[PDB]
Amino acid sequence: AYGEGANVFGRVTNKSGFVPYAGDSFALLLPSKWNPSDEKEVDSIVLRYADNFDAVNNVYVIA
Amino acid sequence: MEALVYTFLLIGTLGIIFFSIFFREPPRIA
Amino acid sequence: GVAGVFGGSLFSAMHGSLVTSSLIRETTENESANAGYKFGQEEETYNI
Amino acid sequence: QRVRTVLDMDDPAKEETVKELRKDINN
Amino acid sequence: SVTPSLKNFLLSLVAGAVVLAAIAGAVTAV
Amino acid sequence: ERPFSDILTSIRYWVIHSITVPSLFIAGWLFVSTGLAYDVFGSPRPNEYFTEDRQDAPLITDRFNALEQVKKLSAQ
Amino acid sequence: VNILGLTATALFIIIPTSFLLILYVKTAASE
Amino acid sequence: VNILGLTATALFIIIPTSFLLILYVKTAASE
Amino acid sequence: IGRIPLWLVGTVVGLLAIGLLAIFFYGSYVGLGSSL
Amino acid sequence: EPGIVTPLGTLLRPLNSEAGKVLPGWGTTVLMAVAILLFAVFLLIILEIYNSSLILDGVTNSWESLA
Amino acid sequence: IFTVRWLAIHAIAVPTIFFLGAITAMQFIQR
Amino acid sequence: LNGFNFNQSVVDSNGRVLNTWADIINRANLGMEVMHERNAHNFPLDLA
Amino acid sequence: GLPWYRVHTVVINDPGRLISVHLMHTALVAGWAGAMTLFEIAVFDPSDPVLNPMWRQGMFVLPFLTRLGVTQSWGGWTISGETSSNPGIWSYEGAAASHIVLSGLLFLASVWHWVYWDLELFRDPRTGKTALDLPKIFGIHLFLAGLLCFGFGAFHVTGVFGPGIWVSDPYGLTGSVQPVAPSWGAEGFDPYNPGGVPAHHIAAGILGVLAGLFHLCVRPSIRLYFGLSMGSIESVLSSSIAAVFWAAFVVAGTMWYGSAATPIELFGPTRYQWDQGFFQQEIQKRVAQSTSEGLSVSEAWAKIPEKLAFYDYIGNNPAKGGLFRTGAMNSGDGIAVGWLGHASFKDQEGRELFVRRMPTFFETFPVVLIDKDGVVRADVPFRKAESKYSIEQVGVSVTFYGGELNGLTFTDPSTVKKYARKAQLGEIFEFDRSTLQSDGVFRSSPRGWFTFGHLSFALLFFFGHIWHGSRTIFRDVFAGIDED
Amino acid sequence: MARPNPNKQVVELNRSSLYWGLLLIFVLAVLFSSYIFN
Amino acid sequence: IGTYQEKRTWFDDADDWLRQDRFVFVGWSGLLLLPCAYFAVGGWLTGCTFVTSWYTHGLASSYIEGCNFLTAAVSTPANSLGHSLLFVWGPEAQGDLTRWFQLGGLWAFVALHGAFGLIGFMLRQFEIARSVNLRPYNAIAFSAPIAVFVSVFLIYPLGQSGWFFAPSFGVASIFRFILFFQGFHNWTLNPFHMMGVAGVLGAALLCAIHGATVENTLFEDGDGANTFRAFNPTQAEETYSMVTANRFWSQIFGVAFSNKRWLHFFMLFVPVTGLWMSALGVVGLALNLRAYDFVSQEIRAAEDPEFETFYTKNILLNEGIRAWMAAQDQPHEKLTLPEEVLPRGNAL
Ligand code: CLA
Ligand code: CLA
Ligand code: CLA
Ligand code: CLA
Ligand SMILES: C=Cc1c(C)c2cc3nc(c4c5[nH]c(cc6nc(cc1[nH]2)C(C)=C6CC)c(C)c5C(=O)[C@@H]4C(=O)OC)[C@@H](CCC(=O)OC/C=C(\C)CCC[C@H](C)CCC[C@H](C)CCCC(C)C)[C@@H]3C
Ligand SMILES: CC(C)=CCC/C(C)=C/CC/C(C)=C/CC/C(C)=C/CC/C(C)=C/CC/C(C)=C/CC/C(C)=C/CC/C(C)=C/CC/C(C)=C/CC1=CC(=O)C(C)=C(C)C1=O
Ligand SMILES: CC1=C(/C=C/C(C)=C/C=C/C(C)=C/C=C/C=C(C)/C=C/C=C(C)/C=C/C2=C(C)CCCC2(C)C)C(C)(C)CCC1
Ligand SMILES: CC1=C(/C=C/C(C)=C/C=C/C(C)=C/C=C/C=C(C)/C=C/C=C(C)/C=C/C2=C(C)CCCC2(C)C)C(C)(C)CCC1
Ligand SMILES: CC1=C(/C=C/C(C)=C\C=C\C(C)=C\C=C\C=C(C)\C=C\C=C(C)\C=C\C2=C(C)CCCC2(C)C)C(C)(C)CCC1
Ligand code: OEX
Ligand SMILES: [Cl-]
Ligand SMILES: [Cl-]
Ligand SMILES: [Fe+2]
Ligand code: NA
Repeated sequence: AYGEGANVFGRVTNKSGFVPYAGDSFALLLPSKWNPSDEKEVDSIVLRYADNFDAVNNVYVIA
Repeated sequence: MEALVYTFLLIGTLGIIFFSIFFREPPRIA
Repeated sequence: GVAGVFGGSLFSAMHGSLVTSSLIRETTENESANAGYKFGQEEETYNI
Repeated sequence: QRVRTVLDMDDPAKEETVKELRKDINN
Repeated sequence: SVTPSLKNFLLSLVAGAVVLAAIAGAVTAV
Repeated sequence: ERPFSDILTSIRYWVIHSITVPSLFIAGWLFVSTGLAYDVFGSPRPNEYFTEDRQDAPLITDRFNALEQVKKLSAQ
Repeated sequence: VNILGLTATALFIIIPTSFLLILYVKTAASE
Repeated sequence: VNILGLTATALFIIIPTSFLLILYVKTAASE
Repeated sequence: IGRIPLWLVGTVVGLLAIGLLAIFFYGSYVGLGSSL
Repeated sequence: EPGIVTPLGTLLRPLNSEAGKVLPGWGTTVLMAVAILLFAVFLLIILEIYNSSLILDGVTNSWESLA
Repeated sequence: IFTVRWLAIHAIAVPTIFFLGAITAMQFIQR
Repeated sequence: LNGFNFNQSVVDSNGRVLNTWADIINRANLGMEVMHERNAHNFPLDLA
Repeated sequence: GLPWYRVHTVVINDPGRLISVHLMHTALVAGWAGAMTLFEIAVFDPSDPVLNPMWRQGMFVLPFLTRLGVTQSWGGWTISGETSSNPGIWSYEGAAASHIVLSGLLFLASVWHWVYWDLELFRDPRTGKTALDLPKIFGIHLFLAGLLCFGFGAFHVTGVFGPGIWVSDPYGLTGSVQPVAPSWGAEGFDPYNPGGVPAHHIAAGILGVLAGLFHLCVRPSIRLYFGLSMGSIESVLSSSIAAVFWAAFVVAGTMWYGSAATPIELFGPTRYQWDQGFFQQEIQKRVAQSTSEGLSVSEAWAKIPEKLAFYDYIGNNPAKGGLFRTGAMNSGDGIAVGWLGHASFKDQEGRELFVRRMPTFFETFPVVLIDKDGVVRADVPFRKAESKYSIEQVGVSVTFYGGELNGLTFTDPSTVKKYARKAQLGEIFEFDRSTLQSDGVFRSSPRGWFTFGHLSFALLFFFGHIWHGSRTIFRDVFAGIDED
Repeated sequence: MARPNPNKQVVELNRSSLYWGLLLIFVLAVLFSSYIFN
Repeated sequence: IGTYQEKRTWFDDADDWLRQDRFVFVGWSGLLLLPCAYFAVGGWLTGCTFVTSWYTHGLASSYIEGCNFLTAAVSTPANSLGHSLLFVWGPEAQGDLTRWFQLGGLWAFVALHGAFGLIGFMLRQFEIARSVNLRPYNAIAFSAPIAVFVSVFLIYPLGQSGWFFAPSFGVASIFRFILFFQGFHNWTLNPFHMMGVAGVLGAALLCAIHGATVENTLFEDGDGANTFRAFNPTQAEETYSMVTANRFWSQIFGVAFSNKRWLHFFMLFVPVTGLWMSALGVVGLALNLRAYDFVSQEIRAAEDPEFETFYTKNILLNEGIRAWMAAQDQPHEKLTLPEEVLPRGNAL
């Protein structure tokens, strides 16, 4: 338990709806809202990200 | 065989409804 | 609407149990409590 | 023999196994 | 042996007696 | 008797409570603004839900080790 | 369950009907 | 005839016994 | 003993209640829990 | 009218002869309360054991206890 | 004073105002 | 006009969407959606 | 006149008629016990106590007959498996006939107590008006109840005079009725230890003797007598009803969660054994042991007894049936013929695929196959459209070890899918479905029906307790209030 | 008390209660028959 | 008491201090009712404001998170904990209130204290009816809400895998629980549930129709168009015309009440019987004894594609509910169902 103040009247941290992520020699702007998943759809996926309700909206790389 | 039973039960409930409407104990004012 | 039917059951049981809680003695333990009420009678049958 | 291969064998079948319910501090 | 589970349970029984004693204080102090 | 008509219309009541009502309001404001709510009630702060270790919903998956496991899984 | 259900339903009609009709005919017979 | 016979015997026990019990309870009510 | 009118007190507390509920409905569109 | 005089009834008459007679004041109600609260503690002990919110060294509280 | 009515109304009013200040405080917490 | 829509209402400072009880309702709602009139649909959005 | 819901109140102040109706109800209950033992023996099939066990037949009272020692039969069979050489007088049919005879005797006694209700025993001499010495009568009954409990716990279940109780292994393999020594330590409160039952009944019986003596001697106090209304028979009715639904919760939870007094060989497996993979643990542990010393997965699966694999089947859960799925489990899914063998599924490239076992809440569960590490690798897809997890492109082949099929491998996708759908339900079995004209849907255990009946009866008795305590506390205002 | 039973009681069932009993039993039949047949 | 001396004691002094007219009647039962009820209500209001659900369910259920009234809840603890009592001094929390809150102990707190507050309230009904010398039909009526509460929040989670499957105390969480009973249990088809529905809707009908009939068959006692000033507290005549009410409903509906006592006993009887039947059905569902299927109609629909009914549509919808809600509602099963195998119709 660490004692720190909360956030009020000091502007919002992130609003652009995107977040950077760094992996194995590749850098891209992931959807800030999308949840990562552990299902390797292909035997050669490094990172997989999918939308919270539907897995129709999914983004992943292959190596 | 089942539709016979369901139809009998339904018309039995309707018959008890009819008897309860038109064959109740008449209330008395006293 | 759900609050309405839940309150409908609430107040039906409430009012029925308050009227049944305050019934006036006319009958005995032999006779059902409804037998203390006479149809068309002028006096109120329970203690409001 | 080892308690780790049983854990990895029963992870895919049923996940409420009591051994998955005990002593998984380090898991 | 006195398992720490037993120890926490006995101190909880102590605490329940404390709460009952405080309730007695509330009923005797109007 | 004080049947709730001369006690909420009394300046004696209103002067003493012109400090306790908004002192309570300010204390409740500071309890949330200073993060004491986050500290005592276990709710994580809006920027501390996912750590570097896990990027999903935490799972307890134990009973007698639940205390130290939720310790290790939470944001310290 | 197509014959056992039939006899169960017939029993559950007739037996309480018999009981209540005992009590009603008894009651109405006392004027 | 193994369950149809059972329901036939069951109804033959119940309906006339119930009718007789109606009449006897009606009689014994009136003294 | 009644030196402030009860209706005036009730109107003021109703104003604070309505302002509080208006603040609560306003804060659902901003900050946390605001779908943005 | 006196009832039916019975040999076994007159045998069991004294066990049911003194109906409705009591001790004055409170009597053993304090010791009764001690019995209630000890039973409550014991019953909560076995409840927590079977709920395994109370751990004991010898109690497995699982099917392996049948071993 | 310090009546039963006093304690029973304070138990439901004092945390209520403290909590109302609490929700009003978080109602302006940004993200 | 429908009921309230509280899906993706809470997000964290880094924009991730936290599931919520309303989102569990939304999941059950999707299950109730796609299966109902399973053959009557030819197009994605169910405007009709 | 009297309303229909009040007729039995005619025996409130008449102790002779009260004893008469208690006797008649006792006669009905004992006659039911005998009649149901006879009915179950008539519908029982002891030809297969390993794959058609008694709890699969909807047998309700024979688990309670067997739990205490009655295991032999006049029919030339014993349910543990042996042949009944000398069953003696106390068989299943013996206990049934004894219950019928006792019911007849109690009916005769109820007739006598109905006619001879005016016993002078029921008259208080001081005033000549009828009464009961309810504290003293409670003391007598507590003395007898404690003596009976002590006798049952020190003599029957300990085996010095009686036969003991049904004790089994943790994993329910052999099982038998043996004497169990009492456990006086903290272990005696282990609810799965059979040693709790004699120690508990001995201690509770001794305390019953002590409390019965205290109640025979010590009279209640006046203000307690008026607080609890100890002179009213309805007060003791209400307090007894409270004790009764308390005991109903206790036996219902005991039956549901399992205990030493609810053996799985008599009452079926519990829900939590499937949920927590108890038998599954044992099966693959008995595989890993004895695979660790040679004799690879082709063999030693036949070393797994057919009892463990049968207990590892969702159709044996008591939380998988329905409220109107009436009857035996055999009438639901057929009679188990034999274990078809452990099906091991494997991919094309070399990884082993495990079928996700069916959780209890689901009536329909999708068929998926996942690897060791916890990644979904194959499935039986609902869409099958723009898909790359289906069996026909993943390349899943199924093999068998230690059952009806031994060593056989199938690669046809249709039979692979049907074996995966059966492995979804745990261990794969053949069921003779034609014997009982089985519909196909799962049933509940005698354990499950017992828990349902006792919990529903328990809530109904909670209301009965509240209503009767209400009548005792508010006896004077039953016809109405005092008007003044 | 005496040789005859002193607690001699008469039971009553008016036609209204007959109607409630008949509706109740027949409604239980209409409700539960689909499930008993299953 | 009762023409005896009976010298006074501390019990009698405490009893006389408790049983007296106050602003709020405390009584002996108030030794239980007041603290247990205050703690249950305050714990719910605390959990809906500060206590998180991020660790027990992976959801958000507090105002400090951003949830409003309809969405916040006090969440049931994790399925891993089973039916643990979640004592703050127990094994899971180990005395520590802070990580006790986030492990789900607040649900057990609110459930146990709410049960004991309900017991205290019914004991209060008994006590007050005794002190005013009135029949305890108000407590008999309150027997049904406690039956519902114990069967829903206690018997059902005890029957299932753990407290996780109990209803979390909160509006959207109750809605989740309700849609859960639809998808997994087919609780709509259950005869005991539909008896509860008939009881509650009939009780609402009785409430509304007794109110309207009474308010429309008044006696005059007038000289004023506000009828509410025609009522005095202590008199001995009926305020609305019973005979006119009976005539009206006899000619409108065919049957009408003619006994006030039986009318109000029916108004008491209908919701109590309905809620008791719902309680019994939930107890059946605690052991997964569902009225999910009709065997004859299911086998007919399996042996005929042309057989389609609303019941079969409901069965398909329930499969959709289960398969589309299991992955996000049950994190303990680790159900990573791919988008591939989920049931789905054409388009949509
Ligand atoms: C050991 C339990 C027990 C006992 C000895 C009694 C005894 C009594 N009860 Mg009571 N009661 C009980 C439990 C019990 N009750 C329970 C569990 C409930 C909740 C359902 C009630 C609710 C209740 C009410 C509301 C009333 C009584 C009343 C009475 C008195 C008269 C009963 C009567 O004439 O009805 C006669 C019954 C019939 C004519 C037919 C009933 C048929 C039933 C409903 C269905 C058939 C049951 C089946 C054949 C047997 C299985 C039951 C078993 C498994 C439990 C009597 C002294 C009455 C009273 O207060 O007296 C003034 C009354 O008003 N009881
Ligand atoms: C503690 C009570 C209890 C329990 C737990 C059981 C449990 C069981 N019994 Mg059993 N039984 C009992 C009492 C009990 N019985 C009594 C008192 C009798 C004598 C009448 C019987 C006579 C009996 C027979 C003859 C048989 C069983 C059988 C069975 C087994 C099959 C499941 C079943 O019952 O079907 C399902 C149960 C239901 C569908 C009950 C419906 C649930 C409620 C009560 C709804 C009814 C209420 C409503 C008003 C009814 C209206 C319906 C109407 C329209 C027809 C099961 C393990 C069968 C068996 O396996 O043979 C060995 C069998 O053939 N029992
Ligand atoms: C000498 C008489 C006698 C004997 C030897 C038996 C023997 C037997 N009966 Mg039986 N029975 C009897 C009389 C007898 N009965 C009578 C008179 C009735 C009518 C009420 C019945 C009704 C009956 C039924 C309905 C059933 C049996 C059954 C059985 C068989 C197994 C018992 C069992 O497993 O349940 C175990 C027994 C118990 C769990 C009793 C629990 C006792 C509770 C805990 C009492 C607690 C309250 C007490 C006041 C606590 C005191 C406090 C303490 C400190 C002192 C067994 C052969 C069962 C069977 O399998 O059918 C054949 C069956 O279902 N009997
Ligand atoms: C009407 C009063 C009342 C009641 C009925 C309850 C009831 C309950 N509380 Mg609670 N509580 C209360 C007041 C009450 N509380 C108050 C006023 C507070 C604020 C201080 C709390 C704060 C609180 C917390 C923080 C918690 C509870 C919890 C609980 C539950 C379990 C507690 C338990 O089993 O411990 C057992 C208590 C007893 C058995 C008391 C009996 C004591 C025996 C008779 C005496 C033995 C002690 C003695 C000293 C032994 C040594 C003697 C030696 C010399 C021989 C339970 C249902 C827990 C819970 O919510 O579960 C999740 C929990 O976490 N309560
Ligand atoms: C949603 C439905 C519902 C609610 C909210 C409700 C509420 C109430 N009914 C009461 C009474 C009654 N209920 C009755 C009949 C009925 N009541 C019904 C349905 C309800 N009754 C139904 C259907 C019936 C018909 C049978 C009767 C006959 C009475 C009364 O005598 C009484 C009254 O006079 O009404 C005014 C009061 C007792 C509360 C109290 O102080 O107890 C004290 C105990 C407390 C406060 C502890 C309980 C805490 C609970 C169990 C857990 C905590 C819950 C959180 C605080 C909130 C969670 C909310 C989320 C789930 C959304 C309260 C106003
Ligand atoms: C082809 C065919 C026939 C098709 C039909 C098929 C079909 C759809 C069948 C289904 C029908 C069927 C019966 C199903 C329902 C099954 C069901 C769920 C049953 C539940 C059964 C059950 C035991 C539940 C327990 C709960 C219970 C007690 C319910 C009772 C409900 C009930 C009777 C409520 C009262 C309803 C009602 C209309 C009351 C009006 C009363 C009334 C007229 C008061 C008015 C009135 C007010 C006054 O204030 C005064 C002063 C007077 C004077 C006065 O009058
Ligand atoms: C006389 C005599 C005799 C004979 C005897 C006998 C023969 C007996 C019997 C008997 C019997 C044989 C009985 C039986 C019975 C039964 C019963 C008693 C029952 C029941 C049940 C119930 C009660 C149920 C209910 C129900 C239903 C209906 C369904 C479900 C639900 C319920 C549960 C509710 C002798 C020679 C010995 C001796 C001399 C004398
Ligand atoms: C945790 C815990 C505890 C407890 C506590 C308590 C019991 C407290 C509390 C509390 C409380 C008690 C709180 C509260 C709150 C409240 C609130 C928050 C309110 C509200 C309301 C609103 C917001 C609204 C209003 C309105 C308006 C304004 C408009 C119209 C009307 C209405 C009403 C709607 C302790 C520590 C003991 C320990 C254990 C655990
Ligand atoms: C209900 C109630 C109450 C009350 C509450 C409240 C709080 C209320 C309010 C209110 C308010 C709050 C009011 C206000 C108002 C105002 C008005 C109504 C106005 C006006 C005017 C105008 C028309 C305007 C105009 C204009 C324009 C157009 C433009 C610019 C200029 C000017 C501004 C001039 C109480 C509690 C006491 C009691 C109970 C009941
Ligand atoms: O019908 Mn029954 O669900 Ca109302 O949205 Mn359009 O339509 Mn049909 O689709 Mn979507
Ligand atoms: Cl549809
Ligand atoms: Cl479309
Ligand atoms: Fe009224
Ligand atoms: Na479609």
